[PDB]
Amino acid sequence: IDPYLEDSLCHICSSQPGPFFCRDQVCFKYFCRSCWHWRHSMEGLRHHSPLMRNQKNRDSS
Ligand SMILES: [Zn+2]
Ligand SMILES: [Zn+2]
Repeated sequence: IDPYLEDSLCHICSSQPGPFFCRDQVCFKYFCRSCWHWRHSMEGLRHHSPLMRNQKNRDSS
């Protein structure tokens, strides 16, 4: 079954669509700029990189 916005929202702030995701086993959840900085506030996880969830169209006509 496909996911929903009621389960793929931010899991810490639930105030944004969770536009990013963290691939490490200590995050493994969706985040926004706010809750991303809450799981990466310390220097120990600064090696993580956010995955995208949306992109621009290949046309602008
Ligand atoms: Zn992370
Ligand atoms: Zn968030």
